[PDB]
Amino acid sequence: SGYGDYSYSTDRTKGHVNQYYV
Amino acid sequence: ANVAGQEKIATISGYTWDGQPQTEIPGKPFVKSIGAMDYMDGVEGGDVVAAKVGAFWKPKAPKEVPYKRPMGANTPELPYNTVPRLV
Amino acid sequence: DISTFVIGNEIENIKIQFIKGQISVKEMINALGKSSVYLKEFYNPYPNIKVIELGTKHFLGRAPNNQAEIRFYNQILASCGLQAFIDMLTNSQEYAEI
Amino acid sequence: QLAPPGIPPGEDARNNQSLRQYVARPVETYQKRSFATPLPLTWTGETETVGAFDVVVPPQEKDLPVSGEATSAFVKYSDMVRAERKAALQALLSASAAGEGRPTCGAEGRKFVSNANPVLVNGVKCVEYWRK
Amino acid sequence: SIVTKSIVNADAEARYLSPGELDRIKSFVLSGQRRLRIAQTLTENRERIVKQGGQQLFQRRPDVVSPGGNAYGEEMTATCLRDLDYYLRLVTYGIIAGDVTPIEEIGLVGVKEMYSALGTPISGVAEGIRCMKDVACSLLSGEDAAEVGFYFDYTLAAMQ
Amino acid sequence: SIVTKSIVNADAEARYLSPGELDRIKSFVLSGQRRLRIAQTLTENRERIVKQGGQQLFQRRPDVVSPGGNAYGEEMTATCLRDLDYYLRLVTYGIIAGDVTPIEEIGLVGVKEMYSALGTPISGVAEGIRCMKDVACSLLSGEDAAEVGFYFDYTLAAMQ
Amino acid sequence: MQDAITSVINAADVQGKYLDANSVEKLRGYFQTGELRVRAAATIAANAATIIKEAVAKSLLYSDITRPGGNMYTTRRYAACIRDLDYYLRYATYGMLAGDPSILDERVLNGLKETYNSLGVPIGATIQAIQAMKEVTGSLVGSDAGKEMGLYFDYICSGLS
Amino acid sequence: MLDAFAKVVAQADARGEFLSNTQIDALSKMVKEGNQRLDIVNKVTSNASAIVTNSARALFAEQPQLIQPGGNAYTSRRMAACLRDMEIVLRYVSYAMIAGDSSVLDDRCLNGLRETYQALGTPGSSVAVAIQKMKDASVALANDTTGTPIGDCSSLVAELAGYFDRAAVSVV
Amino acid sequence: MLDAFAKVVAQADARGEFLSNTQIDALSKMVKEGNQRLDIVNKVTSNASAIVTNSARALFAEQPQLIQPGGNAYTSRRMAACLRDMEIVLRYVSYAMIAGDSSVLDDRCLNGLRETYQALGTPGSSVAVAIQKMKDASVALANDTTGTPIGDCSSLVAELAGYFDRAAVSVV
Amino acid sequence: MKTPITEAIATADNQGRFLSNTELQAVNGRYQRATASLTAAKALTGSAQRLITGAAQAVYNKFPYTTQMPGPAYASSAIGKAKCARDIGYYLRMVTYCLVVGGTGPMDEYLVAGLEEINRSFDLSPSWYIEALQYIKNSHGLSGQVANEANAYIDYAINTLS
Amino acid sequence: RDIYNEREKIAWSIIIATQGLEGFIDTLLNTQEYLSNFGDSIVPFQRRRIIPQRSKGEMPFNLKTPRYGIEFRSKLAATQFSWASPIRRFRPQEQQPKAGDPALFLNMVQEMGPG
Ligand SMILES: *CC[C@H]1/C(=C/c2[nH]c(/C=C3N=C(/C=C4\NC(=O)C(CC)=C4C)C(C)=C\3CCC(=O)O)c(CCC(=O)O)c2C)NC(=O)[C@@H]1C
Ligand SMILES: *[C@@H](C)[C@H]1/C(=C/C2=NC(=C\c3[nH]c(C[C@H]4NC(=O)C(C=C)=C4C)c(C)c3CCC(=O)O)/C(CCC(=O)O)=C2C)NC(=O)[C@@H]1C
Ligand SMILES: *[C@H](C)[C@H]1/C(=C/C2=NC(=C\c3[nH]c(C[C@H]4NC(=O)C(C=C)=C4C)c(C)c3CCC(=O)O)/C(CCC(=O)O)=C2C)NC(=O)[C@@H]1C
Ligand SMILES: *[C@H](C)[C@H]1/C(=C/C2=NC(=C\c3[nH]c(C[C@H]4NC(=O)C(C=C)=C4C)c(C)c3CCC(=O)O)/C(CCC(=O)O)=C2C)NC(=O)[C@@H]1C
Ligand SMILES: *[C@H](C)[C@H]1/C(=C/c2[nH]c(/C=C3N=C(/C=C4\NC(=O)C(CC)=C4C)C(C)=C\3CCC(=O)O)c(CCC(=O)O)c2C)NC(=O)[C@@H]1C
Ligand SMILES: *[C@H](C)[C@H]1/C(=C/c2[nH]c(/C=C3N=C(/C=C4\NC(=O)C(CC)=C4C)C(C)=C\3CCC(=O)O)c(CCC(=O)O)c2C)NC(=O)[C@@H]1C
Ligand SMILES: C=CC1=C(C)[C@@H](Cc2[nH]c(/C=C3N=C(/C=C4\NC(=O)[C@H](C)[C@H]4CC)C(C)=C\3CCC(=O)O)c(CCC(=O)O)c2C)NC1=O
Ligand SMILES: C=CC1=C(C)[C@@H](Cc2[nH]c(/C=C3N=C(/C=C4\NC(=O)[C@H](C)[C@H]4CC)C(C)=C\3CCC(=O)O)c(CCC(=O)O)c2C)NC1=O
Ligand SMILES: CCC1=C(C)/C(=C/C2=NC(=C\c3[nH]c(/C=C4\NC(=O)[C@H](C)[C@H]4CC)c(C)c3CCC(=O)O)/C(CCC(=O)O)=C2C)NC1=O
Ligand SMILES: CCC1=C(C)/C(=C/C2=NC(=C\c3[nH]c(/C=C4\NC(=O)[C@H](C)[C@H]4CC)c(C)c3CCC(=O)O)/C(CCC(=O)O)=C2C)NC1=O
Ligand SMILES: CCC1=C(C)/C(=C/C2=NC(=C\c3[nH]c(/C=C4\NC(=O)[C@H](C)[C@H]4CC)c(C)c3CCC(=O)O)/C(CCC(=O)O)=C2C)NC1=O
Repeated sequence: SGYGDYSYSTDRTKGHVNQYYV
Repeated sequence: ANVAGQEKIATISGYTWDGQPQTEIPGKPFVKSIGAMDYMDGVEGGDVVAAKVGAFWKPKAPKEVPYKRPMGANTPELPYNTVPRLV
Repeated sequence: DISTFVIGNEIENIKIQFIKGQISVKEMINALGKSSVYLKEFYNPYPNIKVIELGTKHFLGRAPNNQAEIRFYNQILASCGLQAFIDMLTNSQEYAEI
Repeated sequence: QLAPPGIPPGEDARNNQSLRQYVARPVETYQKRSFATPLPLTWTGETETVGAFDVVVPPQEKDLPVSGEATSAFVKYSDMVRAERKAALQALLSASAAGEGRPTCGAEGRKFVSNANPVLVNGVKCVEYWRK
Repeated sequence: SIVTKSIVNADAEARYLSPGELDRIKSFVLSGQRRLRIAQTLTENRERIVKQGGQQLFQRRPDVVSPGGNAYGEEMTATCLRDLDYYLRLVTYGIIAGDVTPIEEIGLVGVKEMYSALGTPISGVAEGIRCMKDVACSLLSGEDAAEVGFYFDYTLAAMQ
Repeated sequence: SIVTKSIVNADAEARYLSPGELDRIKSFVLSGQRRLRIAQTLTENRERIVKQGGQQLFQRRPDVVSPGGNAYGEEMTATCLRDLDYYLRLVTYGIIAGDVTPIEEIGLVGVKEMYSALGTPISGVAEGIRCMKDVACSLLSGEDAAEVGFYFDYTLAAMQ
Repeated sequence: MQDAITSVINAADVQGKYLDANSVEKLRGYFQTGELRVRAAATIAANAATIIKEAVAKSLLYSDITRPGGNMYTTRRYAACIRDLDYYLRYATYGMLAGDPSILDERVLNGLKETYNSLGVPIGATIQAIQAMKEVTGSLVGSDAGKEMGLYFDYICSGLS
Repeated sequence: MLDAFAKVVAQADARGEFLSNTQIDALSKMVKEGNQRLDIVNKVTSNASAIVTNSARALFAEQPQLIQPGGNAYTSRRMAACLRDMEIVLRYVSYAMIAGDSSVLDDRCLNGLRETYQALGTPGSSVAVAIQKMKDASVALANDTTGTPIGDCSSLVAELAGYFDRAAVSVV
Repeated sequence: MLDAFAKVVAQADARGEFLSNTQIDALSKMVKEGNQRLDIVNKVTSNASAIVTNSARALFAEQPQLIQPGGNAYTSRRMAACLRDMEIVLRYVSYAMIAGDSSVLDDRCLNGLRETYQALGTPGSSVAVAIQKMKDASVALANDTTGTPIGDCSSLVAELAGYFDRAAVSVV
Repeated sequence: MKTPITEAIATADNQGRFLSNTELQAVNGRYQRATASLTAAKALTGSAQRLITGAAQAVYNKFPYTTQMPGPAYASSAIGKAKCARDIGYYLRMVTYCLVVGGTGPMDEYLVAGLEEINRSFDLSPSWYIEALQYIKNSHGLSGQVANEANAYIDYAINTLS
Repeated sequence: RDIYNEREKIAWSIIIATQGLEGFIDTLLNTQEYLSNFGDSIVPFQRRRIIPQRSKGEMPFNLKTPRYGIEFRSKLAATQFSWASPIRRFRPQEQQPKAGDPALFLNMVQEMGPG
């Protein structure tokens, strides 16, 4: 696929849940 | 157009904040000022790090040989007692 | 538009060569589809069966016609590769008509 | 009728101008000037102003006590669902059933979900026309 | 809604709505001008009802605000009051729909499974709703306080 | 990666890797122990390369940190130096892959439309990459510095 | 796509009707507010790039979405994300001129919720970046024009959730 | 310029008739209101620099692009001219409250102000936001007792908000 | 009215920035030109009566209808007004030469002039012929040696010719 | 702006005259001083961030109530402290504009006109900014005629505030 | 008073171009229109702006002509969103909490406490 690739598993940000105190 | 003016490559005339064309003389749109930097040489891609435009390895020639020369068969044929573009 | 998936210098000479009027719209489109930008975008991530349906979509504006066409382009992509595929589309008689 | 605005009459400069250098005269009016701006009439009794005698303090939330029909319908509807409510309320209290299974929500989460409406599962019935 | 709860009963037996059921729906919609006013008295007294009802809860249940309790700290007591506003908002939904349908579908179905997952004592949440019921029922007249007193009573029995 | 880039060149022509392409992949893996030592020389010198490379940048481009520049403020200059760490990390990825493919797909594709959206001078980022190359190439010998010097050279031209 | 005028001609054409008093009311509503829309369409077109720069700064430039591992981390993923806000502002301006949300279903929302799920793009974050772009625009163009543009922002947000 | 007493005379003059007995009694209620009208104006002019500065400060918090470099209130001179506009509008709104008629407010303050801002390029939508902040800062200082006897001034602060709304609509 | 040095200051204040290091170095080339830019202004000021009169006389020889009765330059008052428009445009071109920026030229002289000659009936295509004749008389006099040291002034007479071309397309 | 070049055009324009030798000598004197002026503007720019963070600290040392008093006018918050250093950077930026232009014309137009009305309205104190400008006068580190040109425009700002 | 027509503007603008600004204001102050109205001891004013019985006026002259007009409005006009790098905000959703946030009930636990 490539080098910088997105996956749900390696995503530790609060981007899919809007906890805006972090 | 902001990158071009931020690196000082050129000034791109745009719009005001409500959509009207910018202009220096209010007759026509997108008229821009001139002077002392539009005729300065060696600053083509200035502020762009390591820009190589043209023959960068040698200073340009003086070019100061301006003289008049009859344009046999290339002289523009003008009207007499008048001026072009209708009235 | 290419601003989000190119570095900035892949198809810069094709653009300058076209704005000078040196190449036609048919040469600019053949030279644009057989570049490293198209190979990276519509040939690497997909199989050849999906590369056929995308090639007719971009260069002919239609899906593949019938099975005799799928097995004709599939044999070109097996033997010659991508750039021989683009030439068979742009140099076809269907392209020159429409 | 009259010459254009500003041109002293009879002393125009385009009088005998040749065609090859004639300049078309732009149109000018008296609308940008201040004397030609329409005023309020105010001699016909029409002042375009606003002040006292034009204010209104409307009560938005309470018009007035609700109509006798809405108040009579309220007491009537309350008398119809009263016995239906007192029984459905007793069912909740006396339904102190026991528990079975493994807790799947902390300590709760046993075989049955709390307060799940039983009419949804048992209100949709499988029917066969020409029963068989 | 009372209209929805009547359509599912008639659909259960595969029939049209009875005259007794069409009689309720007529008497209900005609009273809409007074149901909208009862729900507005509570919607403009939210802070007095939640601030007063939660103030009484922490006198009758001093263990939820002690060390080790669920609502210990200022941020957990604020989440305590957030839930008392969730349930007051649902009571105004039930007053306007004429039925406990909006309450049971939002915040009563699986309510014990929710708080057991958070550690919250269900007997302490029902104690905070009982204290909000007196503040709410004290703002209303004789029989408007009887209609509002039911949705608080159904929520209590469902929460135990 | 030199392996991946050589496969897409063959797959595009529908053939096997030629003996000249295979001969390049052979000496790529055999030189892996030396290339891993060049990437670790930069990995153990981040503090010197990013601090010195950033200090030299703010002396050749003082207006980006002066009041009114993009990197003005304590938190903004930190993000300025954060980006020089992003690009020093990608240069170690490329030394190990043998190709500019890790730098291109992370931090070069769409980089001009990105910085123009944040209002960041693209020529001020290329000046900070040229100043990191001066520190980094001084830590290496004659060879092993021409190797490191290329990945800094490509990031300059590709960024403009 | 159909605008407010074409929408009224098409609805009367499938019934066989001449334009009655009720269709003439909807046509008058658009012709009155038509001068208000050509004014906002020219002020949004001139501040297009700086509207998205300010709308991203208000919503998701100072979250951790750009942190390594999330979407819009790499340069390709950051540049592709402002290109969508670049899309939504330009298609909500086609809808405010036309007075009809018909162009958003045809050329924006067609298969978009499935495209974000396949790629992994947070849809709730896109809705709050659009809600910030609604606040930035409603102050630039005013209250009347800003309340019309906010009608087609909510249409993109409702069809995206 | 005409106040509320002179507008019922100017309208009765174009009919050519004396004022009626119910038109005198409606003006006797305005004399009776009187001192309560004088205490609306006394509270918005004794705090005139606090209405303007606190509402300007609340405007560049909400619309912070006006004080950015290049902005519409960016320089020392262009910021001081912005506080003149808030001080002029509050001056003529207070003139219309002591009169009871918004005649002086649109004869010599709102007369051509919408086309002044269009020739300059000033955003008239932001000037309307600034007037709306001076409005509720002025009606909050109008209904506080603080040195006035207790009573009902409810229809007087509704009229004061009407001149603030007239100025904010007439500017964009 | 702002010169070449104040033009780059006004462009940087709209971005709110300090001047870049290549912008200081390009302003140091203008200081180095300097003495030569002052030779061009000295050479078209010392001959300003003869730039105007020799190119006025050359204009009525090719366009004789301008001085025929009914023509625009026919009277004593209209002839003396043609000669002072040429002297005014030559005045603001030499102001723009010493400033390095056409901002004194198109705010004081060129703005509104096309619409003014149309209101008067003056043929703006013939004013442009008289400006282009003063251009050739100025650039032939800018590059003569005649008391100056020998050198390259080619990019300064390309800027002087650019101001004359700007004034000649702005009158029509 | 008020430059040495626009004050020469204006002297000739005010009487309807061509540029005489009186005005060519004034523009010539701008070109002799511009070598020291453009090296001072280059050096104030090159050390601008170190001079602004130092001069804000000099204000808090002399007037420590500005960091403790609650209220909008004071730097007793993180938002108030960023707006203080924004103002020091406004005063330093106008100085390097006056050095480039060659006269007290940029800061007359952008900063001086209307400055009393702002400090009276927003409760700002001109003694805060004098102390900030006396730091930069003593800490820019220049010497010679380079320092003479830099101090001539710093002292112009102290005279308008006082 | 107001300009009579746009030829009075043309006729007087050549005084500024040939005599400068100091000769234009000497010629204006020495007209008989000035000396009959204000003389040398009266400050000028907008003469006959409003008719005696009317309620509206004639748009006072400081509002009819501001500093600059439609020309110069395409170079002297400011902008919104100027690419200017201002002070940042860094955490915008913590200033405006959403509906289920218990930070809206945070200055209520101060009240309903042990007292
Ligand atoms: C914070 C306010 C907003 C703002 C204001 C702003 N206004 C101006 C300029 C003018 N305002 C007027 C208005 C009046 N003048 C009057 O004499 C009267 C009473 C009779 C009114 C109502 C006029 C005539 C001008 C221009 C004339 C002049 O200044 O000489 C300016 C300055 C514009 C400029 O560049 O000079 C500002 C900044 N601007 C904002 O951004 C705020 C939203
Ligand atoms: C509404 C704006 C206020 C409020 C106002 C009341 N004021 C009342 C009486 C009153 N006010 C004044 C002062 C007034 N007269 C002046 O000459 C001047 C300035 C030169 C001012 C400000 C006086 C002298 C009086 C006494 C005379 C009188 O009572 O008419 C008043 C009447 C009290 C009553 O009900 O009897 C009211 C209501 N009161 C409010 O609560 C709001 C805030
Ligand atoms: C003739 C029986 C017509 C007619 C024509 C009128 N023309 C008027 C003015 C005019 N005519 C011309 C063109 C003229 N000038 C030239 O140089 C040449 C060719 C070499 C020609 C034909 C011009 C340019 C003008 C306007 C300039 C001026 O005023 O001299 C005219 C007077 C118009 C007016 O004053 O409004 C008339 C009446 N007259 C007729 O009645 C029939 C139609
Ligand atoms: C260009 C259009 C000319 C030309 C110009 C040159 N002048 C050079 C040097 C120079 N100029 C001046 C006079 C300065 N002071 C004044 O008062 C005026 C205006 C009246 C001016 C321009 C001086 C005093 C000097 C000498 C000082 C010095 O050079 O340091 C010059 C450089 C000399 C060279 O390159 O050899 C040039 C080129 N020369 C030309 O041939 C064209 C026609
Ligand atoms: C001469 C080469 C051409 C020509 C000129 C002509 N001009 C006029 C009249 C005016 N010219 C002006 C010009 C200016 N006013 C300014 O303020 C400026 C700087 C911005 C300029 C360049 C003005 C104001 C007038 C009218 C006032 C006056 O009496 O001069 C005339 C006279 C027109 C008349 O008398 O009606 C003439 C003849 N006409 C030509 O034919 C030449 C091509
Ligand atoms: C720092 C030395 C001290 C300090 C500063 C402070 N200033 C303000 C507010 C303003 N400062 C200005 C000044 C200018 N604006 C300009 O455009 C220019 C020319 C380019 C100047 C000199 C203005 C207009 C304001 C008010 C508008 C605004 O908020 O930006 C504040 C904020 C005060 C408030 O919000 O009311 C502060 C804190 N104060 C200190 O305590 C420091 C000692
Ligand atoms: C339409 C009209 C027209 C003309 C009249 C000629 C005029 C003319 N002659 C030359 C160019 C020349 N002209 C001559 C002519 C002479 N030198 C002498 O010694 C003799 C006295 C004399 C002829 C007997 C020479 C020798 C050159 C070349 C000079 C050189 O290249 O150095 C040039 C320059 C162009 C070039 O170099 O190619 C021009 C314009 N050309 C035209 O287009
Ligand atoms: C013989 C005994 C006898 C009565 C006592 C009345 C009783 C009565 N009142 C109303 C009905 C009404 N009566 C009033 C009147 C008023 N509300 C006020 O605040 C004012 C004091 C007053 C007006 C002057 C109003 C407003 C209603 C309508 C109430 C509603 O909204 O339902 C109606 C319905 C329609 C009608 O007839 O008006 C009846 C039957 N009629 C009778 O035949
Ligand atoms: C790169 C990945 C890729 C693959 C693998 C691929 C396969 C592929 N195999 C095909 C057909 C076919 N494939 C076979 C294969 C077989 N017959 C047998 O008995 C065997 C069990 C089996 C071989 C092991 C046959 C016989 C056809 C022709 C079917 C027909 O003519 O009807 C076709 C239809 C076109 C054609 O007929 O040439 C495609 C597209 N395409 C791709 O892009
Ligand atoms: C791994 C590849 C990669 C890169 C390169 C990358 C860049 C990147 N740079 C950013 C910001 C930034 N970058 C700078 C940089 C600069 N300011 C200047 O004046 C200098 C010229 C320049 C130094 C290089 C600044 C100031 C910001 C903050 C902009 C803002 O917050 O407004 C941001 C937004 C916030 C952040 O996450 O930091 C990203 C995503 N992301 C990536 O994934
Ligand atoms: C005109 C109607 C229209 C829309 C809306 C549209 C959306 C769209 N968004 C895309 C990607 C993307 N969109 C985002 C967006 C985001 N990342 C975030 O963190 C935010 C939540 C969000 C920005 C608000 C990202 C990161 C990608 C790249 C995915 C990838 O490269 O893997 C792509 C893939 C195309 C490509 O990369 O060439 C499409 C087609 N296309 C259309 O034709």
